[PDB]
Amino acid sequence: KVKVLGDVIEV
Amino acid sequence: KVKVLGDVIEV
Amino acid sequence: KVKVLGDVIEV
Amino acid sequence: KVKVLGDVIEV
Amino acid sequence: KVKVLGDVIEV
Amino acid sequence: KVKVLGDVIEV
Repeated sequence: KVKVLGDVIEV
Repeated sequence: KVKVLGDVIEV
Repeated sequence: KVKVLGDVIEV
Repeated sequence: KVKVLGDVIEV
Repeated sequence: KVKVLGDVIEV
Repeated sequence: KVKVLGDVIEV
């Protein structure tokens, strides 16, 4: 299954 | 730790 | 259209 | 409620 | 490369 | 600014 994994970042 | 988990959807 | 929908989680 | 909304991009 | 870019929103 | 950066993965 395709999923999204990521991070909360400051830009 | 804070992370992001989600899905790819069609809208 | 393809979009991403997800959640902020604690791991 | 906090949620994540985003896009699939090419980089 | 495919990546995800998005926002933290209130719903 | 807070943003989300992530990856499309297979699980």
